[PDB]
Amino acid sequence: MELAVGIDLGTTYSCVGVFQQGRVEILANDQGNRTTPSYVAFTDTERLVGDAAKSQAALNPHNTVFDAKRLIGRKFADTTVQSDMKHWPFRVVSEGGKPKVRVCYRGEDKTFYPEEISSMVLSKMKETAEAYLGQPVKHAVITVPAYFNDSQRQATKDAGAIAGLNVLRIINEPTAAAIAYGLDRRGAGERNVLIFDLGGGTFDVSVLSIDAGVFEVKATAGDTHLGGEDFDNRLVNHFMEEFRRKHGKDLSGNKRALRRLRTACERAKRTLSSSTQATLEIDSLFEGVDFYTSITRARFEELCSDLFRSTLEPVEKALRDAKLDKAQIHDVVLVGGSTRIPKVQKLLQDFFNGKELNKSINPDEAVAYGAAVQAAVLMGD
Ligand SMILES: Nc1ncnc2c1ncn2[C@@H]1O[C@H](COP(=O)(O)OP(=O)(O)O)[C@@H](O)[C@H]1O
Ligand SMILES: [Mg+2]
Repeated sequence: MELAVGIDLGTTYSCVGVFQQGRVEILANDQGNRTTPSYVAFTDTERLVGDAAKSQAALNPHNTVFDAKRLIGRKFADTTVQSDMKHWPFRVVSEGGKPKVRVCYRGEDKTFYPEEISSMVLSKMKETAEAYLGQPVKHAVITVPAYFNDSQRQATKDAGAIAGLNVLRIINEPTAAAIAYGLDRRGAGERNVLIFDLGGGTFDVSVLSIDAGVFEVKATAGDTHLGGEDFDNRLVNHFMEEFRRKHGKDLSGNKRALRRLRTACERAKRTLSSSTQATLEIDSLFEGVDFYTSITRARFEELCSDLFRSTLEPVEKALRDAKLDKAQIHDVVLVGGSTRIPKVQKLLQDFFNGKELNKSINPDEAVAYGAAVQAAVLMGD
């Protein structure tokens, strides 16, 4: 009766599914969400993980950790680590050439390796599954980006082990998304698959060839610093200029106000994926002044148009590297929460001369969904 789970340990949002009784169930968390921010907050009395960690970042910025995936399996001296450090409000230090994050927890100075932070997220996902299933969960498939190296892969497996999971297999995110749609189980014949994965922090284009169930990654392109959080930042800039005009103050040096604004921006952005208009409502944003306004989809689309358009160059480069024409791609699959933006879908579809996109599985859940299938395969006979 033991079920294994599939876990997407994502840069910004993680997700857990289980293959049970015909179907794959993606599990809702402590606040009812099907994805969970990869955030851990250390307070005076609690260690919070996920949504409650993210929501109290405004008030406790130095002890609220995120982006651990960006440190995992790297050295402190790496140029990408030193660059990313300038943008984080939590301290990163060096221990034996390895990054650790430094925080205050229960009034005490503590340091943790990136795999320890990631194990806390994986422990939450494990317990989330246990609450739903009403039984122990001891086995998992965990996904990683196609470009992860061996030491990044081992360090992710260790995060799993530290969380009490026996890791059945570390599989690539784009391969998991293809498995989610059964693309490796369409009989004989090679197929070429393009995975367009636009997440919260990273953009990944992968060209896969599938034959007799064997996956080969033909090409990858993208940008590790393009994702939903950049669309949030465009909205943040728009609304701080609107706050200036409406209320006569610049809030660009008040970190707390900018963080509260960022939260309200991300919500508004999500609403614009299914409505043409969204309100933005924040009590006491700055010096006790409330900020209540709205924005159209069309205006959000203008604000990010260069960013959206830029996602097509990597698609083209990847196809070039794979030595394929776009008409030779059998399947295009939407992955990542940012591919729920209607304009992003229109841009990709027009690029593929009107080809229908695989998007029936919620793009932010597709990786966990394929991992769940794969975990079931590996538990089987
Ligand atoms: N309905 C939506 N419309 C637009 N963006 C969304 C929507 N839902 C989630 N997102 C965004 O998707 C990103 C999270 O992507 P996801 O794939 O879940 O995580 P990750 O990229 O860490 O794997 C965030 O920027 C989030 O705001
Ligand atoms: Mg992802």
